[PDB]
Amino acid sequence: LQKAMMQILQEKNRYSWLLQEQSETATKRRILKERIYRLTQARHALCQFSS
Amino acid sequence: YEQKVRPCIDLIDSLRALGVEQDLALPAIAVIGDQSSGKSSVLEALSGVALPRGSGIVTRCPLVLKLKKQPCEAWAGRISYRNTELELQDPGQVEKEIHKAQNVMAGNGRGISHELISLEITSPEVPDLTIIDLPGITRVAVDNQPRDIGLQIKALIKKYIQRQQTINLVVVPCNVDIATTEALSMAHEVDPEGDRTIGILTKPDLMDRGTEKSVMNVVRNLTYPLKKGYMIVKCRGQQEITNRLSLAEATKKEITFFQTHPYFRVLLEEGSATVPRLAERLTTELIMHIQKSLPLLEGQIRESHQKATE
Repeated sequence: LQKAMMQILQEKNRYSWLLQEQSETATKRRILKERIYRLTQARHALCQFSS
Repeated sequence: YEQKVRPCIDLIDSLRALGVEQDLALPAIAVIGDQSSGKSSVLEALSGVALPRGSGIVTRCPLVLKLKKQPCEAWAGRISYRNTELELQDPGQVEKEIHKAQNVMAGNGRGISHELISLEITSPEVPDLTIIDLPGITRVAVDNQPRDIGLQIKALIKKYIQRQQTINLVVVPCNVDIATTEALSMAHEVDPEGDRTIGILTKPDLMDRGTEKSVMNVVRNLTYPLKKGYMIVKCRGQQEITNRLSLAEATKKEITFFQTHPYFRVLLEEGSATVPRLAERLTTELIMHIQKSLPLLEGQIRESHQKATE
């Protein structure tokens, strides 16, 4: 099986179809990136207030 | 046979109005190309009237071109997204109205908007089929925007084209490389075989020199990855579009041009046949995508009852 999955890699045109977009998880990945970033720099600003 | 395949199409049309536009793997003919490639000019030769060439104008929002064929005298109408059914009366009045629609739907020109418009023509002279015109990939900044508008178009397109029963119709100027062309890269991500991708040729009126002729020889023997091959659409003179001379005359003026020059005669007959069949080819593909999809359509709907009811 292991050796067989390395056979898949040999084509160089299939990369974008093998990766095919869901695409609403991907649509949400940008929003979550922000929201956790925003909660970080919120936790940071507050951390400095009490310190 | 001819009669009974009509209301099978009219089911999908019924679905796309009444039912959910999201998720569902709905049969659908999708047009891909860049703003100034003239992907609008194909549908104008295809139906007679559609959105003006003007100063660089293409659609800024998904434009549903419903074509219906019946014996009595022609009519036009468009359904607005605000729940308004508009009678334009004769199909000569169509260009004036649609240009207004686009301009409104996109926020007074902003370049992107994903709100549908649904246009219908019923006439005796049009093939009866439904094509969906996605916004054409602009290569320059739309108005003063903080965008990036062409990226936003790509994102709209990828969502439509990725579904199974979506037919991918790609529009390539004959002297430009197909392989190079952004539309075919985009459709290669959702179709690497060339199975539901169709290539339609435009602008045969700028081939002057033999560099052009060498590209024509190459698409003849088809080294590009298309398995449904290629079709040649005559893109219609500045007088014809301006005065609106009939599609029964245009059938004669399109067919005449290709037959008389032998090189075009050759490209045409190799690609399909001497009498163009694009509409009857699209109708064939449409109906073959529909009648394999009836158990799968029955099952998505049935499933989404249970997901949203929980």
